[PDB]
Parts: sequence; C-alpha cells; structure tokens
Amino acid sequence: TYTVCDKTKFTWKRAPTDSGHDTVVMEVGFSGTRPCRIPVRAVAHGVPEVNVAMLITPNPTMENNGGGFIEMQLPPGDNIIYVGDLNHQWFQK
Repeated sequence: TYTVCDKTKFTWKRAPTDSGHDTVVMEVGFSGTRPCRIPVRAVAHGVPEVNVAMLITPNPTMENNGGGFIEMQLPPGDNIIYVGDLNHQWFQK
C-alpha cells in the first residue's frame, strides 16, 4: 500500500535527535507499507498548536527497511516529532 501510510504502522527506531549539523533527525521503521508518504509533523513542546516540523528533509518515504532517517527542525526551542501515532518531545539545542 504505497500511499499515505497509516500513522500507527511505524515504530520508534530513533526518536527526534539533534542531527549533528545543527538540525534534527528522527528514524522510523515500517511494518509493511512500501514507499509511502510519511506523515511527519512536530508540535512545540508537546503542544499541537503550531506545527514545528520544518523539515530539513521535507520528503520522507518508507521503504523496504522503513522510513529510515528524516530531518526536521524549528528555530531553537522546544520541538517534538509526531510521526503519525509516534511522538517524542525534545527541546532542540
């Protein structure tokens, strides 16, 4: 089912982590859905008011090994990535 992948199909391989080049990465794994459109969003400090998912890699896809690595960020501050049903807070600094 290559398409908008269902929010609960991925898993926390690696929660939102500061990439290293001064941005954020997150790593997610699929259960079956092939090249999908990964609904990766982020909310400011566990508060879904404004989406803070300004994606350094704004076109993530899940493949034969899963979404893999993605890149997100928002001007230094509290972010958290809600990868569909997945989520994990972390102020990016």
